[PDB]
Amino acid sequence: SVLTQPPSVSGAPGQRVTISCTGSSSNIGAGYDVHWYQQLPGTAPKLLIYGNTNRPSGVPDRFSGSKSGTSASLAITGLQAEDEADYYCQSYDSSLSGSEVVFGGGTKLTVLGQPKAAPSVTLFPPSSEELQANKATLVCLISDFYPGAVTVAWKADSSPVKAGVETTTPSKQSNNKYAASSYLSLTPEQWKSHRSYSCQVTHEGSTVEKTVAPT
Amino acid sequence: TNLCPFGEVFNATRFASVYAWNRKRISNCVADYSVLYNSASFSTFKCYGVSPTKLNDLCFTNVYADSFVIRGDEVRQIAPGQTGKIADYNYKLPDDFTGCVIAWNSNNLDSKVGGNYNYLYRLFRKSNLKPFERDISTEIYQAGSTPCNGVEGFNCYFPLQSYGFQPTNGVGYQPYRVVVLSFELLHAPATVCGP
Amino acid sequence: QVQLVQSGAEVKKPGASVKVSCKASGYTFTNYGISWVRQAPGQGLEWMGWISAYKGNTNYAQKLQGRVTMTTDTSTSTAYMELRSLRSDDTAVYYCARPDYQVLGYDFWIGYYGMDVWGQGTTVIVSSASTKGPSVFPLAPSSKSTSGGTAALGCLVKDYFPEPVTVSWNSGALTSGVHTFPAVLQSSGLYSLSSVVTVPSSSLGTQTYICNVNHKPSNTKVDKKVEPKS
Amino acid sequence: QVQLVQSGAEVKKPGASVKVSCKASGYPFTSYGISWVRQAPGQGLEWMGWISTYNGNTNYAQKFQGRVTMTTDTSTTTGYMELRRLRSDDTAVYYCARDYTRGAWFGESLIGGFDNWGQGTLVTVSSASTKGPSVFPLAPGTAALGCLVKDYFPEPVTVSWNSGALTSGVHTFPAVLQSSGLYSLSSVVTVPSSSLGTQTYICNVNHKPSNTKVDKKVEPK
Amino acid sequence: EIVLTQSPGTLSLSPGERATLSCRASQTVSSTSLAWYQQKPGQAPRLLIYGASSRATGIPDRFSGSGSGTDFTLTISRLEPEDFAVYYCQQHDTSLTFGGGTKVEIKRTVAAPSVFIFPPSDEQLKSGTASVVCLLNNFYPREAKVQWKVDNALQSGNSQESVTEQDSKDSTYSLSSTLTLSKADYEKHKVYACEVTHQGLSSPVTKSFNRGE
Ligand SMILES: *[C@@H]1O[C@H](CO)[C@@H](O[C@@H]2O[C@H](CO)[C@@H](O)[C@H](O)[C@H]2NC(C)=O)[C@H](O)[C@H]1NC(C)=O
Ligand SMILES: [Cl-]
Ligand SMILES: [Cl-]
Ligand SMILES: [Cl-]
Repeated sequence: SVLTQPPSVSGAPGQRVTISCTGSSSNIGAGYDVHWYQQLPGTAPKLLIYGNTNRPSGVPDRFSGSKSGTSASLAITGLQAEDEADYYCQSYDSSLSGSEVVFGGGTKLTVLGQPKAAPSVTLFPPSSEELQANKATLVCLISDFYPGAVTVAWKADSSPVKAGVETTTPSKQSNNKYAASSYLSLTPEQWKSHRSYSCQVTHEGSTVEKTVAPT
Repeated sequence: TNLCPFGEVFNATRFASVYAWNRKRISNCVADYSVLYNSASFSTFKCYGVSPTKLNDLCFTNVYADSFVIRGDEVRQIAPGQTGKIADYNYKLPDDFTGCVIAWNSNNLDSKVGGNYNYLYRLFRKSNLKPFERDISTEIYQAGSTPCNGVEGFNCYFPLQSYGFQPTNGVGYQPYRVVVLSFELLHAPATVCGP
Repeated sequence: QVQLVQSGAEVKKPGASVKVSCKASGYTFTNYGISWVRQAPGQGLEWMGWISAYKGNTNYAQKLQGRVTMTTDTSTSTAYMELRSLRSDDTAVYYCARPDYQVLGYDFWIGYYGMDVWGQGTTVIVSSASTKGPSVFPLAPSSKSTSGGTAALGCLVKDYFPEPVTVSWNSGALTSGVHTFPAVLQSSGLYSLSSVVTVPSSSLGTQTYICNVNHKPSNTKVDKKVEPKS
Repeated sequence: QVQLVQSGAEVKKPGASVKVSCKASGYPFTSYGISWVRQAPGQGLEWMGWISTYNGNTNYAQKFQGRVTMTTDTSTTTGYMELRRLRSDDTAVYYCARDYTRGAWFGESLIGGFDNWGQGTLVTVSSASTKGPSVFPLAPGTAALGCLVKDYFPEPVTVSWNSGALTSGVHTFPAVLQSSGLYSLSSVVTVPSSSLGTQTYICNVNHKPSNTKVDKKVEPK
Repeated sequence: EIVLTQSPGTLSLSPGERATLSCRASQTVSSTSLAWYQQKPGQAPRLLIYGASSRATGIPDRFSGSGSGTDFTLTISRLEPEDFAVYYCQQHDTSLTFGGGTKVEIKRTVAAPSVFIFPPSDEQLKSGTASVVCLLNNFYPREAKVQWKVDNALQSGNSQESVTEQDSKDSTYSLSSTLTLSKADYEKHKVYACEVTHQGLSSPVTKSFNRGE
């Protein structure tokens, strides 16, 4: 994404939160407007703010936009449960390369409806049956966390590994806490050759690490 | 027998620098606007206070054709109520504008190998232009306190800048030829009518 | 009544092309343009390009270097997006949207304006299979150092398409401690999920544990015994 | 459709003037300038100048400045080119053309050229008086014979062989202008060697300007 | 002034072949201002191309213009018989000038001229002038050299020649040359010689007669 937003923000009902949108000399800094979109899970983006500060008919005045220099901000006052959504800033980038509509990476807003809960992490090594089929999957299962925002890092011994990592978006459990999973694909040779592999889950500034080794 | 010379305006070999935008007056002639509107040539034909499909049915006392080159992403500034280097310092339309803004990509004419730098715009000015004001002055711009006394130097700038139209530019940095038609209604006989 | 209705879900092989439609109603189609925006699963919005409806003038994202063609049919008020040489990272929901900008006449420069009307989206998945039954592997019971007396065991349900898969344990006899995780969509365009159950470690010698995987789309049923390994 | 029709051929003495007309039809006359181009026999195109049909503004090539006057009659949509103080090297076909190189109304450079050219007007400038030609024989596997059509003015002459019955092997050459100011032309035919003295060969010369017709029987000796 | 130089002077090609015509400017010419014209024999010029690359109303697709700066090109992709003609470029960037023109002529096999010399007629000699005529019949290509020799003395300044247009049947040229002398000068000399240089001959060919024989 060409514009930068925080991955997640949280506030209690009634509180005020801000979501930052930072651009550059070629988009926001070149005088191009910032628009904001609200995306509920499983729905098209909805226009929330247009021309930096304007609200469409249906959008309450609890939502306000601002733009200054190379950055913009969405402020939400008196947070309500229905404001829980992904928020995208959007602008226009004019350069010698081309003229493009550009977006921020999105901000997940949580309206805190329950106490914060650390993830429970279970890490499974490859099955002997999978290794026989000349494949190897490490399975990292992450449950009972709130808010529904985590980052997952994988380690081969003590060294990070980004190759062959597939991680789900957190989704609500029955108990309204969140679940996610991460899969590391290896060759049997990689699996057998290393001392261990670790799944590291970062939640609300805390880290849960689980490690498995060839038995 | 007496056709308005829109051909001469639209088919001119060279266009004016936007800071020194060219004005032509069209009077006492039959105008065919449909041939313009339906032209495959134009990527912008945006009007204010008049519907372009109604133009062949209307009479005006005069039509003014203002023409110049800007870059693609500045065509939006050629409209009522806009801000930016072009709207503020080069060519300003009034809020009550009655006319059409017509633009086409001129990369094939106004760009060349090693870039074309013949087209100028005003980069610096102490105050915004009034509607239909033209500033062709080349006085040194004082950005500081130390007197410039007619010479470029620290915080003392030549006020005009050249566009860099290289053929490989993105569309927003490619040259666009713009014709602004003003449809004038004076308390006088109409002279410029559709067929 | 102002709406954009997009064509249905597509599954395409790598190297193939897809043509998504976007039909406008409740407004004058040719008084606005159409912008295309896509969203990879769990990822952000990404603009692809716009078309001005009256003259059909287009502007495409540099990233889609001559792979994308946008057209309109004025007579059916329909916009089309064709994407060629599909690869895994083209897997996304594809949206058409209306930049909220009209003028008397026409104008190509529609990128500056907030998009007020959006289509419902079109899922495009790039996959070598448009239906495949899962390969089920046992996840042998494991106990952490902290909770030695409790064990987690499960089944890895690998490389199936499309959704959904159902997992039961011991033909529905075991429900307490069962957690079937939402599936990941791999870059291959195939799904994988895991089902785990937490049980007493003292049970692992005596109690049989079988996961019952049903994939109705492929009419595939797999029973996998999950045994302790040493 | 668009048509430019020019006035007929002119023969003038040195120091005289000529006024060529160019009648336009099939388009809006005052929307396009008129451009004038001349072509000397066997030479390239030479631009003479431009006139606006709208405001009567003119631009002439420096070579013709003070010697040429271009005008238009709007009511008859006709352009005129007057060239004065004529000399032998003004001998040329004079063309008018519908102009789209300079604007009739605003006089600025246009993306276009000269289209819908007139058929041209031949102007011949010469001291010479009308004179009929002298016809002399050109006496011969393959043999050649002909006749020399010498010391006539002005162009043209027609040559046929056996009243046009003989076309096979015939070449009538472009005339050359002698220093005398009179024209000279050759017409030849190739025939079987054996057909000499057994077949009759007559060249038929017509010079309409002098009302001169000559039939010359070409014999071998 | 802006001088337009066209090359080559002559293009020799066959129907169905591609013709590339060059127009070079002595200074930069705006591509808006470069035009191409066709002139068929005995006809007025016709606009083909304006603005360097735009084809005029009714001009076939096989004609295309390209180039910019000082280097312009007319391409005829597949020559029709009607395309064998002279082509002129034209600029109105600064004043208005034409190129010297390029002739597109029909290519055929090299053909040597058949050469004939004609003494002056007795009838002409009476009048006090002698015209000696040399015929070069049905040769290709057009390039040919006539040299007049009188008692082996090389003549200059006293001959004129002309060439026919390419023959519509056999695609050859023919050339006539007249040596003009007074009766007095003609009757001073014996040997009248026409010497012909042409690519169809392995060396120059001389046709001659002796005065009064
Ligand atoms: C500018 O010049 C062009 C080129 O001559 C004109 O285009 C012609 O336009 C007419 C009328 O629409 C068409 O019938 C022809 O087919 C076009 N000719 C060519 C060669 O393309 C155009 O009309 C001129 N512009 C104006 C406003 O008069
Ligand atoms: Cl903007
Ligand atoms: Cl326990
Ligand atoms: Cl000149």
